[PDB]
Amino acid sequence: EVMNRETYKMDWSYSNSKQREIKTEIIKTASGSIAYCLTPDLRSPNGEDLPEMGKTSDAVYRVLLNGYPQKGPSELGVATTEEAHYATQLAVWIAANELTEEDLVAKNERVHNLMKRLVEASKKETGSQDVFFKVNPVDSQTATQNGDYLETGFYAVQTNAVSGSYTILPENAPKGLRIVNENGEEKSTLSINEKFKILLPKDTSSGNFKMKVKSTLTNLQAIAFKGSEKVQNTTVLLQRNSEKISTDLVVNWESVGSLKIMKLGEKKEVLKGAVFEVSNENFKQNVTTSDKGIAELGNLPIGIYSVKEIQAPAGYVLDRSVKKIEVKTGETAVLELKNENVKGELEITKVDVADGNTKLPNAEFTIYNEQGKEVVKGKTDEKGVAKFKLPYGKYTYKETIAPNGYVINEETFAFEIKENGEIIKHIVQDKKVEGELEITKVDVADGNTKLPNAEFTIYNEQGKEVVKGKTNEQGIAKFKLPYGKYTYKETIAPGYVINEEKFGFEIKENGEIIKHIVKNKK
Ligand SMILES: [Zn+2]
Ligand SMILES: [Zn+2]
Ligand SMILES: [Zn+2]
Ligand SMILES: [Zn+2]
Repeated sequence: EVMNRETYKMDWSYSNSKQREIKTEIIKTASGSIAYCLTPDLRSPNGEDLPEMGKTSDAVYRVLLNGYPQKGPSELGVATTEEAHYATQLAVWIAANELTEEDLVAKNERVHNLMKRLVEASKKETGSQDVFFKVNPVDSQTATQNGDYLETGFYAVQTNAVSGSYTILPENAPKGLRIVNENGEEKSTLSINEKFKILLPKDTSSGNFKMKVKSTLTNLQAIAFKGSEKVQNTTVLLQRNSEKISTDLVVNWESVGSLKIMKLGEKKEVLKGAVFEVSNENFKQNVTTSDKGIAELGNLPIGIYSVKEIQAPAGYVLDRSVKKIEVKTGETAVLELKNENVKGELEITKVDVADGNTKLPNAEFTIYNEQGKEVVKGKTDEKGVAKFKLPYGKYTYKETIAPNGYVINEETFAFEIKENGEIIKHIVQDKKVEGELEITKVDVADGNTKLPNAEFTIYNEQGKEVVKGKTNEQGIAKFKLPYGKYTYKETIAPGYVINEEKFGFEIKENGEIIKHIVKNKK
């Protein structure tokens, strides 16, 4: 920059060593800003292009931050711009080790007061031209749930810059990432005085990513310019931009939920012992249901899980159909399942022991459970069948009313409903009531005298003939007949007249022998 000069009147300080008044001028650049001189021994420039050589010391820098024209005369504690300027130049020379305080003799106490203040500030304050840049916090951060999002805390840019901005550059980050400031405003490029926070949708699988903070900072700096060495070096306080980038900042998170399986029967009741296979890619586990019908799994990575019954409870139907359920971040997905009771049937067919093809109706069977309580009764139909729909478990049954004309069956049978829809078919046999008629034929005069050749004929309740038989020897004629009411009469005489009385009898007990005596005449 080309530099330009302007003189003024002042109560100059005197140097005892140099034996002269210490003077200066106001030096101004082409743009208009005020430059200061770095030594009182060489003259200031007039209309010469001066090249940059670097920076002054931080001590000299601190004088310019605190002095004129950064601050005006009233703020600094002096009366005029000339007094403000002169005290600043003197403090610049003292901080640069070109003059010492004890060598100078002041002629203006306002000027002397300000010079002391600016020199004390160069020694005590800590402002520096080294550009400082840091992102807090420095350690890798973990995002935790807050309603709809997983979120970190706030990050902040610590710097000695006067102004600047920065941009967040995430590497391979998840979908739906948002970056916000403290007012909740969505931004990727922010001012250095703003803080930022990371949001991720809660439904994001566990993971991590790296990000970088890139910034453009503006620092004040006391730039030095190189005189010809017959002409002084100068300084100008200027704003200078500077690019900075952080090291990789890591963000990580963990996304899990739970699954609760509730097991029910046909009516809303708790069910123990149901075993389910909970699975997906990366996971498999068989869980069994508890006292309260509940099976639970925690810490499941979020996503779709398959649920499949592998083993049913005691006396319940197995259902191998697959169920699909989503585990979401922070939440317990509930799966409520009903189960069907195992049901089957007993089919009793009632027949005659002598003939398997003869079916017997109206025979009653009673059914008992494991403990022996009566569960149900039922009679055989027109084809000798009795049907009983029953639930799971072990049972017994007995004949409790015999069919008409049969001896009751005394045995106890057993069966079990194991499998669903099973039909157990049983055959029960029955002994028919059969008996004998024995007619001893004697003469009406002589008792204990035989009569062969006497034929008797036996008729049923309706009156139709059944059997004929002559008297064998000793007057005896045997006839084996089934249950029922009958009548009988003499057909053929043994040289005797026929006894034409119509006798009657009933066979009603098995193995029974009915002994009758008929007598003949002439
Ligand atoms: Zn200060
Ligand atoms: Zn003084
Ligand atoms: Zn640490
Ligand atoms: Zn009863």
